[PDB]
Amino acid sequence: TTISPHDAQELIARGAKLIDIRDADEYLREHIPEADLAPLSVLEQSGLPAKLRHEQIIFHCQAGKRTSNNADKLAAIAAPAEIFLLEDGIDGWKKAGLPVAVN
Repeated sequence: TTISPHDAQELIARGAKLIDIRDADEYLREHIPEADLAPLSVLEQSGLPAKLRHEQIIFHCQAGKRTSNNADKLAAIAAPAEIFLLEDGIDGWKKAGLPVAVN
């Protein structure tokens, strides 16, 4: 399931984890302040660490592509949580007028 930036905000206000699956260089250039960084490649190797587990987990990437194309991997990595993909990624978050942190 995809989730709008505004609906994601409401879930984050109730403790949902927002996980940025991009690389550190991308994150450092521009990220969502509420997000926790966990690059997809690291998640594929060693799994989701316990500190990033929650009843609700929202993954995001740049523009929706990496989340859409790895939906089955992400579904397993965060199981058995309720899992969402941020619609249009951080680009979507920006377009909705929600805050980002730029280097």
